[PDB]
Amino acid sequence: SEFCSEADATIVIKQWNQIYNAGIGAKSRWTMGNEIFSSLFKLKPESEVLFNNVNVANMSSGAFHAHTVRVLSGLDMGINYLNDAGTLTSLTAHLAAQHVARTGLKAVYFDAMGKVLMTVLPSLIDNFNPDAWRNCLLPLKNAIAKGLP
Amino acid sequence: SEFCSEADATIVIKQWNQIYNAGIGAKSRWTMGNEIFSSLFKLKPESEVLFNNVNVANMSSGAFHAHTVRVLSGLDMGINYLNDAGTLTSLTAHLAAQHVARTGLKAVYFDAMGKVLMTVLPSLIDNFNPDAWRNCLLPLKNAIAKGLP
Amino acid sequence: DCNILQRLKVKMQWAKAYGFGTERAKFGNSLWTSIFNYAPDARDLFKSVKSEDMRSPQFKAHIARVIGGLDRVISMFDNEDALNADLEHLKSQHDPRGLDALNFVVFGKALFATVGGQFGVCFDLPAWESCYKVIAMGITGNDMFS
Amino acid sequence: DCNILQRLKVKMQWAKAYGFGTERAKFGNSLWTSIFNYAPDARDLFKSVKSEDMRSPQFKAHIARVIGGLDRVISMFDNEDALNADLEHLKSQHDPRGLDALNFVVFGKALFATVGGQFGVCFDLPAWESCYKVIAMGITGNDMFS
Amino acid sequence: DCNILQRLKVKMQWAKAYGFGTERAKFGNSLWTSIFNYAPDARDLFKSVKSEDMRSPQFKAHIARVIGGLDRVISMFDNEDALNADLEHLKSQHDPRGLDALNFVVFGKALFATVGGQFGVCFDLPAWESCYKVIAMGITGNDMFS
Amino acid sequence: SECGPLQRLKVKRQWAEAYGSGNGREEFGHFIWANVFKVAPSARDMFKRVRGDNIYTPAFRAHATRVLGGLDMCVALLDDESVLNTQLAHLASQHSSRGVSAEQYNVVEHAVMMGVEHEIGQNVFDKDAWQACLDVITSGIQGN
Amino acid sequence: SECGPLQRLKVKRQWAEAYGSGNGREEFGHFIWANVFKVAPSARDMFKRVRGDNIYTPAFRAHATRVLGGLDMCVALLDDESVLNTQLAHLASQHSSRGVSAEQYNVVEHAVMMGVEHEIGQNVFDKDAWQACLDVITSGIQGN
Amino acid sequence: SECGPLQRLKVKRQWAEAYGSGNGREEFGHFIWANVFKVAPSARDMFKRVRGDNIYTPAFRAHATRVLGGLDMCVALLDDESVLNTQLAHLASQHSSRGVSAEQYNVVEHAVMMGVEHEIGQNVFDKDAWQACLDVITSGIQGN
Amino acid sequence: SSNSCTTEDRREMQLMWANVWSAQFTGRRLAIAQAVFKDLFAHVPDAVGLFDRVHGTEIDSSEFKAHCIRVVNGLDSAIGLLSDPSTLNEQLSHLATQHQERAGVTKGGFSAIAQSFLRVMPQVASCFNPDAWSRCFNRITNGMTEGLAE
Amino acid sequence: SSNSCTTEDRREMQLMWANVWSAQFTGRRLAIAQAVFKDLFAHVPDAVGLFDRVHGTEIDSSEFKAHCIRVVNGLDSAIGLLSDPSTLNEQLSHLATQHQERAGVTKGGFSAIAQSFLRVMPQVASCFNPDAWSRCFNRITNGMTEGLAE
Ligand SMILES: *[C@@H]1O[C@H](CO[C@@H]2O[C@@H](C)[C@@H](O)[C@@H](O)[C@@H]2O)[C@@H](O[C@@H]2O[C@H](CO)[C@@H](O[C@H]3O[C@H](CO[C@H]4O[C@H](CO)[C@@H](O)[C@H](O)[C@@H]4O)[C@@H](O)[C@H](O[C@H]4O[C@H](CO)[C@@H](O)[C@H](O)[C@@H]4O)[C@@H]3O)[C@H](O)[C@H]2NC(C)=O)[C@H](O)[C@H]1NC(C)=O
Ligand SMILES: *[C@@H]1O[C@H](CO[C@@H]2O[C@@H](C)[C@@H](O)[C@@H](O)[C@@H]2O)[C@@H](O[C@@H]2O[C@H](CO)[C@@H](O[C@H]3O[C@H](CO[C@H]4O[C@H](CO)[C@@H](O)[C@H](O)[C@@H]4O)[C@@H](O)[C@H](O[C@H]4O[C@H](CO)[C@@H](O)[C@H](O)[C@@H]4O)[C@@H]3O)[C@H](O)[C@H]2NC(C)=O)[C@H](O)[C@H]1NC(C)=O
Ligand code: HEM
Ligand code: HEM
Ligand code: HEM
Ligand code: HEM
Ligand code: HEM
Ligand code: HEM
Ligand code: HEM
Ligand code: HEM
Ligand code: HEM
Ligand code: HEM
Ligand SMILES: [Ca+2]
Ligand SMILES: [Ca+2]
Ligand SMILES: [Ca+2]
Repeated sequence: SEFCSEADATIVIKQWNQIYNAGIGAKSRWTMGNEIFSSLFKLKPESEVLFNNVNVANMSSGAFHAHTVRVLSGLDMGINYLNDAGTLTSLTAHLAAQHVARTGLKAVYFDAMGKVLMTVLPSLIDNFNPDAWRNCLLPLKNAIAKGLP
Repeated sequence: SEFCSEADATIVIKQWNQIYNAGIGAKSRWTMGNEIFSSLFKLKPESEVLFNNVNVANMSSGAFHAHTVRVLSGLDMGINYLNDAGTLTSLTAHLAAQHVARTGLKAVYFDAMGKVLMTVLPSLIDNFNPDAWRNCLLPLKNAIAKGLP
Repeated sequence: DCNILQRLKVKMQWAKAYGFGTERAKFGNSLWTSIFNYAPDARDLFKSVKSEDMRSPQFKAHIARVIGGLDRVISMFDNEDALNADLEHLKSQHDPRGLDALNFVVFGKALFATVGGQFGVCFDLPAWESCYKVIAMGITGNDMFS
Repeated sequence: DCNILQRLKVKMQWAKAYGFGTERAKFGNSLWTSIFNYAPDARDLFKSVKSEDMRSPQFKAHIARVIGGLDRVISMFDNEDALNADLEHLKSQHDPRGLDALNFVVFGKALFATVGGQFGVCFDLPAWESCYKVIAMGITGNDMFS
Repeated sequence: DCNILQRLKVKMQWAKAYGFGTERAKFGNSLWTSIFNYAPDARDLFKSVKSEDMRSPQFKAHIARVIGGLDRVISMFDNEDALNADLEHLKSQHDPRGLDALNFVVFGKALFATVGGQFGVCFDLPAWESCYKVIAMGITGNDMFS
Repeated sequence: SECGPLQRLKVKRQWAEAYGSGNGREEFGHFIWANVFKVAPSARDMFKRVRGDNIYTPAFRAHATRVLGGLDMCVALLDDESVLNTQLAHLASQHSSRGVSAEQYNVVEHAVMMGVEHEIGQNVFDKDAWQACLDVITSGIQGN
Repeated sequence: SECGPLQRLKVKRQWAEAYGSGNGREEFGHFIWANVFKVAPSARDMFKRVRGDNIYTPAFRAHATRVLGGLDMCVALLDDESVLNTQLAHLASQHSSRGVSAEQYNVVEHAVMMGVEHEIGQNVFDKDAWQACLDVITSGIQGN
Repeated sequence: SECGPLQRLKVKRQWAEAYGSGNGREEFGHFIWANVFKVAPSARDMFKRVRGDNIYTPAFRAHATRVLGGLDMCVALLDDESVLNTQLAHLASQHSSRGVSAEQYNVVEHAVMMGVEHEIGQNVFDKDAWQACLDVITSGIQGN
Repeated sequence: SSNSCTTEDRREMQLMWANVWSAQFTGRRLAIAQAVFKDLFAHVPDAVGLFDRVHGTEIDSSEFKAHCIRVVNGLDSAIGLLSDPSTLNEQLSHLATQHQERAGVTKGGFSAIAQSFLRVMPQVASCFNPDAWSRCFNRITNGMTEGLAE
Repeated sequence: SSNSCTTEDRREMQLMWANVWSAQFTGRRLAIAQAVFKDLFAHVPDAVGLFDRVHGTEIDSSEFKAHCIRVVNGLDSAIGLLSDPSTLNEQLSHLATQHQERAGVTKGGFSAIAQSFLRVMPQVASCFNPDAWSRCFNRITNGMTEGLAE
């Protein structure tokens, strides 16, 4: 239902657009995908096994890259729809139905993904704002990972 | 009748408002009262005796403080009414009737008060303007002290 | 009541609403137009300062003197000693005028309506009512402001 | 007091300050933020309407209901019969809540500060104080508003 | 065709026309209003996502999902491997829907008209037509986009 | 010259004005220390625990916030010797074990002044008053 | 600390932003060198052929344009070690005969940083990232 | 290089522009001396009679007004050697008893230049012309 | 609702605060500082002892004053840091460890001095917003009581 | 009226002056400088002697010129200081003592060179305001003739 105040979503959507958009060379996307997962894994390696189909065996495979991109692409759609609770609520329900109807996904894993992002992004974004993001990002996590044991 | 040009009264009324207004802690008012009189006296000690009722014996008395405040409060009303010659002329006539109907008050005393203020204020006000003040303050003095031997 | 917390407050709200320069003359004219409309009669008590016409420099100067005083008084709300010394000094100046303390009640409502209408919705009516009872009791002495 | 002249007046000043549409919700939020700051405690008396958060639709609806009532009551100031019939109807709704009449005094100051701060300097504080004592006496009954 | 030069180009024109924040939702609503006007029938293919009303959060979310996808796909135009991996991943998601490849042609014209009408006269229609045939062939597989 | 009564008032204000209220503060700080460590890079060896190597990091800005936050406490009291000393004192027992040279309590003094002038403008800045009273605050942390 | 993958992206941008596109460039340059020659006027003896005596002349601005133009080439490649080294190298064989002290490759590093911070603002400038990656570019011109 | 005819015209203007007309003057001055005494705090011992300790006081600003006021007189004459020398001279007999080192007539030269550039912008400032002609004015006060 | 301290809440608290608390008004500070603690103590008696090294029993002692001002000036630094959260975190945890080396200091201690503020502010600061203020006063203390017993 | 040099008078004089007197125009200065003294002398004959160390008899002497420009450039410095009176006072008295160590220099000397300006300005400067100018030319000389005989 309710995610983050408007001025918040604003700070988040701006910083995010600074480092994530279709105008960015595939070379950076890759670097972000890896960074984010090579950090997720070092936090919860027990989760690395969930990415078989996407060839997690090799994180440098056109197969796995596409997966990190569609993950980050989904997190792209949420941040950019923060100002529309209506649609955002549905978009995050739809994402839960999937991450849940999938086996072995523990909610604590997302929490791991949260801390990863919180730590990773500030290395890419100028004057990254931890608070605005926390108020906007947390609702997203819990909304997406609503049902994960 | 005529005191100081408008742009003048302006410079004076602004600087004055910077260091004198009801929002200022009683702690500063006191410091100004003393400063102004401890400087008036060192210039004309023969005038110190005029402040008996107000307990000049002790310059740190709730009795004397109130007096410096109503003096500075009267000089507050003049500076803030500089743009209205009409009322200001009457306000200064009223103040003369009093300082005169009072015994022992010599005009040279006010001149002393003038030099005191001119010297004291620039220690409180930023970029204090001696000229604008002189053009506005002198008329006030002479207008108030009109009749003092 | 009128503890120091509210005293420091009434000082800020006042200093703000009262303004400086022309603001002052204007604020005072509204306060007195409020007084003479709250109590038409109250006006005749000021014939000596040309209260026949509120725009006459005689009366504008009176306004300047009074709320000019109100300003100083309120400015000392944080120094009991001085505040009381000068609040007393006024009692003696006003005692002989033989003034019905009821007008001091009107000056209260006039004052409130003007500061509140100038300062905006966040006007602290209670704090103001209390700390003004202090000024009235100090001037009038009537146990009406207790 | 609160003669018809002031009743017709308080109606105009009110209707003006209260506004319509969003204005109403906004005016009410300021009045209640005034009440809970004048008397922090007064807040716990509204737990049933989610007074934990003033922005919750539960409480915004309460504000809508009350000053919504204040509006109707004041709207009848010129019809003793109706005014009293409905002023009575409220007494019965409020009697069982067992409410200290002292808050009704705060609601008075809150109300004043908000109408006055919204309507501007020409706020008639006296007329308002009087005609509100009528509403309080009609609701609370306490001889505190006599 | 659709050599890397045009791929880097279609990326810039897109990123620009698509915008961020509210821009995205708005751009998508125009693209889909274009699709359902180019081919009224195409609409009934989306009953499951409340295509009865385009403003319903159900459908706004669908728009968010699709052109949200279009965004990611185009974002990889410069990485054959990833682009193909994910372009394949979509084919499997769309294959079972048993969709006439003719709509993918409409999605092409809808897309063009919206990016071009949003990006201004310098829209590269050719570059866009070519590099989109790549996405269609990757999704539909129909030799209609060869 | 001397940090008299008048000079303490004009300083309280000029500071409060330049110390801002929470907007241009991160800049105030950064401006002072990026002057301290330029006139005395040697000094950064004392802020080893608060990343004195890079005055851009949070950890350090948090430090400068702590420092300038204290400078305030003091200026805020230049008009109350009693509660003032009681703080300058409570501060002396905190910078003893840190082995700070009085020469350093003078490089920071200047930096602060270069920043307050920077914020409020030279046209109005009052040095003799800022040099005077600032000294008083340092000759109190030094235990006198 | 280390010029990792993340740090190279944030640097590519911050630079591109501060290096402008051809407007505030003549100012970017002038700001860096008017810092280099202030912290090391000694250095100007190497730019004798490009009028290092007056950094206001065209001849010299053309030089600085050539230098900063190169710094770009490199930053532009911090995300491509292969073609990157191949340039840092092609640059090493060019500054050998010029007898440049590694101490100097560090005074220019700082100047560049004082200018990029100057252009994009301290509030966002990332030193540990700029100090890290800049080093990598110089420890390549020095032939390593 | 040489303070030719052309260079004297471009200097007359650039100065007049930066010396303003009575508004940003108090700032012009303050900017020059707050550079002189930073590169040579030693020098302030000569302006003891005009409060060289605090360049913020009236007494001193009045001094700087007197100095820069003179610099004008001269620049105003770079296009009249006759009446020019006659002033540079009348100035030489005034700075003799003051024991000024020619090294100092060069630290002020630079400060002035750092200020004129500051006022009118580096993008247009002409050093070889400002360095050239300024020298001529000092090598006249030094009696040549 | 969410209860999060939003950017708007921040701008508002920062403003309301800025007016009432500044080096401009010595005395404005003291008055508020004491008021707060004086409100805590009369609500949490066995709390005076926690401040013995600073004469918690003598509200007017030149020592406790210098204290009161320090604590509130601590809040000031924080409120001003709501504008730069990265820094405010480093600063709120340095304050966390620093409040752990003290005894009887509990998450419940703050919750009291929190009611302390909610009843004191509205008396000196005009245009006080209990809801917004609270969401951000809490945002600050949750970073202080990080490592602490209830 | 008051005769005081008001802030408006200042902005006006400063402006009118600025256009006619600047390092931009060498020659614009000389022309004015000489004009003034040349007007004084022919009105106050036994005044040339006061300027002997500077060839007061030879109006074109490269020495008197360098003089004329110095005196007027002195006025310039002052006029520009009308913007910062605190400084202008320190500067007008340093000029006062400095004009006392000279002989036959009188308050009446200035009053002449004052008429000197009032008849010269209006010929080169457009939009001259004798009244405003005068109120401020006087404001300046009253600080110069501080210690002087009529
Ligand atoms: C992680 O998985 C990747 C799998 O690679 C990715 O996924 C695959 C399914 C493909 O779609 C790839 O496109 C994609 O990168 C493993 O790394 C890849 O392994 C291939 C080997 O097949 C690397 O390719 C190198 O070799 C090709 C072809 O080399 C042959 O042909 C050339 C003529 O073009 C001859 O000169 C050679 O002698 C040889 O016979 C070649 O294009 C590249 O080599 C050239 O270019 C280099 C410059 O980068 C030069 O240094 C060489 O001297 C030469 O000129 C390729 O290096 C392919 O690059 C990698 N991909 C990556 C990311 O490097 C990877 O091993 C696995 N991880 C592990 C170790 O478990
Ligand atoms: C100039 O005149 C003033 C007159 O004082 C002023 O005018 C009067 C009419 C009153 O209205 C005063 O409020 C006003 O200040 C002379 O100075 C004042 O003199 C009084 C003495 O009566 C000073 O008061 C001190 O003492 C009081 C009460 O002390 C007694 O009670 C306390 C318990 O509260 C006991 O602990 C004591 O043992 C004693 O029996 C007390 O409140 C203060 O002392 C405490 O606080 C101090 C901190 O500031 C500590 O240092 C002490 O240890 C103690 O705890 C007062 O200091 C009153 O302060 C002054 N006023 C001023 C400005 O200081 C003044 O002497 C005269 N000038 C001369 C010398 O000619
Ligand atoms: C908030 C952050 C996250 C977002 C936005 C996100 C988004 C997505 C999306 C869009 C998909 C693709 C669904 C499709 O194929 O259509 C996906 C798949 C998946 N996600 Fe996430 N995800 C997030 C976090 C996680 C976490 C923390 C885990 C667990 C460790 C996870 C595990 C998976 C798995 C196992 C798949 C299926 C991969 C496959 O098809 O082979 N995700 N996610
Ligand atoms: C221009 C500056 C001055 C202003 C604005 C001023 C104002 C006032 C005011 C408002 C009062 C109070 C009248 C009342 O009680 O209602 C007053 C009283 C008085 N003033 Fe002044 N005054 C000034 C200068 C002076 C000077 C220079 C002296 C002489 C040395 C002086 C001596 C007095 C005396 C003796 C009283 C009566 C005190 C008493 O009631 O015990 N004033 N002045
Ligand atoms: C707290 C509020 C009030 C303050 C601060 C105040 C202040 C003053 C002052 C300073 C003066 C003149 C002093 C002088 O002549 O130098 C004055 C005069 C006077 N006041 Fe008040 N006053 C207040 C309320 C009232 C009220 C409520 C009335 C009653 C209707 C009143 C009636 C008068 C009268 C009749 C005079 C004499 C005017 C004259 O003829 O000069 N005042 N007041
Ligand atoms: C004259 C001013 C007031 C008016 C017109 C008014 C009107 C109303 C109305 C219309 C309702 C609800 C009727 C319904 O449920 O349909 C109500 C409820 C209530 N009022 Fe008032 N009221 C006033 C003052 C007060 C005051 C001063 C208090 C005391 C703190 C108060 C406390 C309450 C409470 C506790 C409820 C019950 C809320 C609930 O749980 O639903 N009211 N009031
Ligand atoms: C290249 C352009 C297109 C892209 C990138 C795209 C992408 C997607 C995605 C990402 C989904 C949903 C994935 C999920 O449930 O998580 C989807 C669903 C769907 N798409 Fe597309 N699509 C495209 C074109 C089309 C076209 C032309 C049609 C045909 C009319 C179509 C029909 C559908 C349908 C019917 C669904 C299922 C919706 C539902 O019930 O959830 N798509 N598409
Ligand atoms: C203007 C006067 C100064 C004030 C008000 C001041 C205030 C403070 C405060 C409040 C702290 C940290 C308290 C805590 O949270 O534990 C501190 C720490 C420190 N100060 Fe100062 N200080 C001043 C001058 C200096 C100077 C001149 C130096 C020396 C170069 C210095 C060096 C330090 C160091 C090394 C620390 C410890 C930082 C840490 O905990 O890692 N201070 N100062
Ligand atoms: C940031 C790293 C540096 C880069 C990318 C760089 C790049 C360049 C380039 C591209 C040229 C001229 C090529 C040509 O057109 O022939 C050049 C010339 C030169 N560089 Fe550097 N340089 C760097 C650092 C330095 C340093 C630290 C010094 C030493 C103080 C230096 C001294 C010189 C000299 C003396 C020249 C010759 C200028 C001339 O041709 O007259 N460079 N540099
Ligand atoms: C740019 C060339 C310079 C010009 C045009 C110049 C001009 C002047 C003038 C007009 C005076 C005061 C005349 C008076 O009113 O009696 C003066 C005084 C002085 N000058 Fe210079 N000056 C120059 C350079 C310097 C330098 C480089 C120094 C040395 C650091 C210096 C040191 C002094 C001192 C110590 C005084 C005396 C101040 C006093 O009277 O207290 N001047 N200069
Ligand atoms: C969130 C609001 C609070 C802030 C901003 C705050 C801030 C501070 C600061 C700045 C100090 C002194 C640091 C130094 O000496 O350098 C301090 C000390 C202290 N605080 Fe707090 N504090 C807060 C809440 C509390 C609470 C709720 C308690 C609990 C009872 C508490 C107990 C203490 C104690 C016992 C000390 C040590 C006092 C001493 O040195 O004698 N604080 N606090
Ligand atoms: C208010 C307008 C005047 C200004 C601004 C002014 C300014 C000056 C200046 C700047 C100097 C030279 C200082 C130096 O050598 O460093 C000077 C010198 C002198 N002035 Fe004036 N002056 C004014 C009016 C007068 C008047 C009315 C007389 C009277 C007859 C006068 C007589 C002199 C003399 C005799 C000298 C010395 C000339 C010499 O060195 O040979 N001045 N004046
Ligand atoms: Ca010192
Ligand atoms: Ca290095
Ligand atoms: Ca030279």
